[PDB]
Amino acid sequence: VLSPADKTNVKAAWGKVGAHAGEYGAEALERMFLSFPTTKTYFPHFDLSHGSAQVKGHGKKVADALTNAVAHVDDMPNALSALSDLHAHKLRVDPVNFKLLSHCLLVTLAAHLPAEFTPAVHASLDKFLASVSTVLTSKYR
Amino acid sequence: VLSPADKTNVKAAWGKVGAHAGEYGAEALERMFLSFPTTKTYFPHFDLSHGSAQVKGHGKKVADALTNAVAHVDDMPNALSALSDLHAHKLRVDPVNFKLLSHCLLVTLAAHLPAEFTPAVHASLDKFLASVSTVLTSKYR
Amino acid sequence: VHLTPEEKSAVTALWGKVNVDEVGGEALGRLLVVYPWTQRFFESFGDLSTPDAVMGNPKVKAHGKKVLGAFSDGLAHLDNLKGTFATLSELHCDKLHVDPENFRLLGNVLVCVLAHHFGKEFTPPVQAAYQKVVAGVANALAHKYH
Amino acid sequence: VHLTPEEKSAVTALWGKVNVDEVGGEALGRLLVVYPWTQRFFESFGDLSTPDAVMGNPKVKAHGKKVLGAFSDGLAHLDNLKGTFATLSELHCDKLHVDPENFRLLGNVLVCVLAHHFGKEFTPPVQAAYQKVVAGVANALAHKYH
Ligand code: HEM
Ligand code: HEM
Ligand code: HNI
Ligand code: HNI
Repeated sequence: VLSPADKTNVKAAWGKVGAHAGEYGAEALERMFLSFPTTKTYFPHFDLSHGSAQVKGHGKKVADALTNAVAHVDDMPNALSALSDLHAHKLRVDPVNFKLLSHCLLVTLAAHLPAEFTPAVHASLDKFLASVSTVLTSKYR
Repeated sequence: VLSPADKTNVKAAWGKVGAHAGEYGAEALERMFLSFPTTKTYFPHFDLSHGSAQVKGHGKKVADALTNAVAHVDDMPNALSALSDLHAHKLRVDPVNFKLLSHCLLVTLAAHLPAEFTPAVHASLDKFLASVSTVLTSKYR
Repeated sequence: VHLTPEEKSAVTALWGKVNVDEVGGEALGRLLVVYPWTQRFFESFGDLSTPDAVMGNPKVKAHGKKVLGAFSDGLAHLDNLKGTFATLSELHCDKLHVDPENFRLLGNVLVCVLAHHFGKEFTPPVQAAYQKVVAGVANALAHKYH
Repeated sequence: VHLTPEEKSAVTALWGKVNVDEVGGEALGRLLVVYPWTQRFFESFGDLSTPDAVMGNPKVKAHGKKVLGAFSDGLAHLDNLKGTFATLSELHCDKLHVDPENFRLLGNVLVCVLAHHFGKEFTPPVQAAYQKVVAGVANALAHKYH
């Protein structure tokens, strides 16, 4: 996929995430709706407000999706297909929203895991999302 | 990225390029340098006045390269290894420029190949050079 | 971000040959094909499921007519693109929600279309020029943000 | 500038508790590790082959110190960002030729830097405040391109 040093750290970043992963994912989502309102017109059917459980389960979905995307790293396009097909095709999502969510994810990870937020994991983590971002983007049509 | 069809299309577009890739690649450079000048610095030792020498030669440089990558579609990170190191560590080329040259390269194909440059090839072609650009700037350290 | 005479004259000249009934369609149609996601602001254009379907969409082909009219007129007011695109900026921004990035994209697509129609006439100096217009225009069109 | 007072008060607020001696080197240093190409503008500075390398450096930190000031300066002047960064907009564009896209990246690294320093205190709404800000600055820092 990318630098074993990159998989080293990315493995170790979600190594302290654990059971929180569901919650971290939803914060990112929440962070993404508040700082970039436009992203809200992709979920015009959710209570996009605070505490909504919809965001909660949803964040879990994205987090697992990611954990899952961490596992099948060297073949993400493969293990993320049903998604490539869902955001690219079903929902048509502008990639600028992927860069936005990825950024909100680093902020959440930064706010909760200071000791693990080393510039090196920051670079490693950010690339991983650049990629995951692409796969859910390397199939539109 | 670039679905199978895209693989198919890229080759269609290539086919008709043949040994032409020397003027074409050179014309992209030529064009890029003119439309967006900042880009001139990566070449401060280059004479890039219309028709110029170094420009034409370097033109072959970039061309041969894309044939290697196209004929090497599935093997892109490795088949293109030599380059990554050069453009990332040594050159440290701001990724925006791979967006600038890629565009010009495209202007050129469409100006010399009116029947090949269709909306399907186009998309497949841009995705190509995007995928080549990613693998050209991912290695940085 | 400013235009000289040599340019002003070159850009006007070549545009004189632009069939305002075919470029938009091409430019807009290519956007939808090249950058799929742009298709989301056009789901009420029925089908745009394949390159062809999009390229042969009287809706698609229609809209690009007014999109290029938009350019053609803004090309008359090179010194106040900010005024000329004022009302369209609010629309695409506050109303449509088009990320300003797709504005840089629609312009490079256009430039790609001019090269595909005028081949060799769309010479580098010619492109250097048109590039500044699409630049100011995309910029002008992203004003109600910033 | 278009920030509710609630956000305006929230910003300066958090802003006050910032270690103006460390944050900028933190930001700018991170900019280089995360987005390497950006190093091509600081060759004058030295060892930047490894993270700790890049991070340790006193120039990188010395500089971020100057950068942050420009930020503080910006925060203190939300209704005049364009003016506040004028010579910078020239220095970075005309003279240096920094692609304006790196303004936004630094802006978001700064946000990660703050988040890292205030943990849970850097709440989703506060972040929202700051994004309007860092966008406001990257955007006026690239004006001499407009
Ligand atoms: C389609 C994307 C590109 C490809 C396939 C490509 C390919 C190549 C190749 C094969 C070489 C020469 C390697 C050697 O024999 O030493 C080269 C050199 C170089 N490239 Fe690119 N390139 C691309 C985009 C760019 C961009 C966007 C820039 C910056 C604006 C750039 C700047 C340079 C420079 C400065 C050199 C070294 C010239 C010299 O001093 O010999 N390239 N490139
Ligand atoms: C929008 C956020 C940014 C702000 C507020 C900012 C601000 C500044 C300021 C205040 C200076 C002081 C120059 C002087 O008078 O000595 C400076 C210098 C400089 N900046 Fe930035 N900057 C930003 C982004 C960037 C980016 C993204 C880059 C590229 C990686 C960059 C590269 C440079 C360089 C190369 C210098 C001159 C260093 C030298 O003295 O040799 N800046 N910047
Ligand atoms: C704002 C745009 C947007 C972005 C940038 C984005 C980015 C991402 C990323 C980035 C790495 C990941 C891993 C991801 C993962 C997922 N998304 Ni995303 N999604 C987005 C908008 C959606 C929407 C909309 C849904 C379905 C909402 C609904 O109606 O239930 C969704 C649903 C999902 C699901 C649930 C699928 C299912 O129903 O089984 C997963 C998993 N996603 N999304
Ligand atoms: C993919 C996103 C997108 C982009 C990049 C884009 C880029 C551009 C550009 C070049 C930067 C120009 C000059 C332009 C001009 C126009 N657009 Ni755009 N438009 C886009 C999506 C739309 C949509 C959607 C409409 C219908 C708007 C409405 O509410 O009627 C539209 C409508 C218009 C109209 C007609 C408005 C009306 O009838 O009141 C003009 C003129 N435009 N658009």
